[PDB]
Amino acid sequence: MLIAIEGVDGAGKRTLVEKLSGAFRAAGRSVATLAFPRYGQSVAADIAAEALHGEHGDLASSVYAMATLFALDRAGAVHTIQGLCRGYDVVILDRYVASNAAYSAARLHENAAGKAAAWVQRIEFARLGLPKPDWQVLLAVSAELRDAELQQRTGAVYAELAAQGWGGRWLVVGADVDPGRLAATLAP
Amino acid sequence: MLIAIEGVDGAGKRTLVEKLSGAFRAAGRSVATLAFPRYGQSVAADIAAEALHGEHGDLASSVYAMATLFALDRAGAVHTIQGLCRGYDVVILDRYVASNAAYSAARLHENAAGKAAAWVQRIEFARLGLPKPDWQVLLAVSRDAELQQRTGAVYAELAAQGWGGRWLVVGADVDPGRLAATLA
Ligand SMILES: Cc1cn(C2CCN(Cc3cc(Oc4cccc(Cl)c4)c4ccccc4n3)CC2)c(=O)[nH]c1=O
Ligand SMILES: Cc1cn(C2CCN(Cc3cc(Oc4cccc(Cl)c4)c4ccccc4n3)CC2)c(=O)[nH]c1=O
Ligand SMILES: [Cl-]
Ligand SMILES: [Cl-]
Repeated sequence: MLIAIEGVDGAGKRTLVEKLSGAFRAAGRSVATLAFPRYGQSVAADIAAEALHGEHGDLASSVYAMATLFALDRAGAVHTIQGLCRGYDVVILDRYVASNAAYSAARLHENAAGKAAAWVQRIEFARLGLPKPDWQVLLAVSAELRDAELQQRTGAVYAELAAQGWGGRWLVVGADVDPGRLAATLAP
Repeated sequence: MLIAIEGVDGAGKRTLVEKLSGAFRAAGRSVATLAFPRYGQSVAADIAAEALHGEHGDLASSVYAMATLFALDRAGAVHTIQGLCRGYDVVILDRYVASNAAYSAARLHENAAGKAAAWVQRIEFARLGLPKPDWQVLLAVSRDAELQQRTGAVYAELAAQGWGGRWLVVGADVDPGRLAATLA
């Protein structure tokens, strides 16, 4: 089973991943985790990070150019993801394809029903063949939570993506989620 | 030996590659050829081509975003290039790294000594590890018409600077047998 944990930076995804992993293991389920972007492991991810810090000329000014680098980062991990899914009962990804839909739409002042969100789904799931997650868990935070307005808009798109079932089933949870009850909901 | 053929669209690079290959083969040396971008074989190349036709949102509006895709296209061919260079006497590339310097600078309205050109050399040769060509042949002949003119001038500037290695500047009626003899 493939589970994606989603949310804006600072939401607390990492702690939720650890909480859910322990809950899964406590129930007898093996767990592996993988975090995107793979900074320090993917040239596409590293070029993106560097672009965000003002390097590589005007690269960061293109929303779709940045989204493509993150998509290419995941496309190189597809064999890794499949291997984990074959060896572990649950695979939890800290950020996945929906991250591209949320930030790309937010950067372009669009909503989950907009072009950018639909473009991400087409290119990552349809063309590049990335496995669709069985679950996408949105760790939701408020508007008050670098660029503060971008994170707020990204948060709103996230909720819309979840409400629309973008790419599969979603769960909307808060920070202090009940780990045993959540693992039971995800893996019955 | 690694040879790159450079020039603006319509210069006749494809024809020169074919003529030069036969000259090399006629001289008893094996030849393989590879054309960039690898449209239809690289996701980065296809996304770039599609971006140039108005798809993929704002991707084409970024000079460095386009250059990065062409660099990533070549970066995915780096082992392919190395394999061919180890198996054939001559490897001729239709377009290579210098294309990124020329079109990026020309789009930047900057000369070969500008930032983009130095950025292309840095990211493709140093960082991405693309092999430096033994020869870069500029087919010097002259759809945004003003963009192509600037790209041609930057091309000649790159050749004058020895950008990335030795260059040869040739015209339309170049003698392929004499050119193959000069290269090897
Ligand atoms: C996995 C993924 C992630 N993201 C975003 C990319 C932006 N970060 C935030 C971020 C991340 C940044 O760079 C970082 C942040 C932390 C560590 C490193 Cl090494 C680099 C930024 C740097 C400068 C300015 C703003 C920055 N903002 C959140 C996930 C996408 O847009 N699409 C994706 O597919
Ligand atoms: C290999 C390489 C190539 N180029 C350029 C990219 C642009 N083309 C010209 C071109 C190429 C285009 O797209 C094509 C053209 C022909 C075939 C395909 Cl599949 C796509 C264009 C489409 C619309 C409008 C203008 C277009 N211009 C010349 C090589 C670089 O800038 N850097 C590179 O590294
Ligand atoms: Cl977080
Ligand atoms: Cl040509």
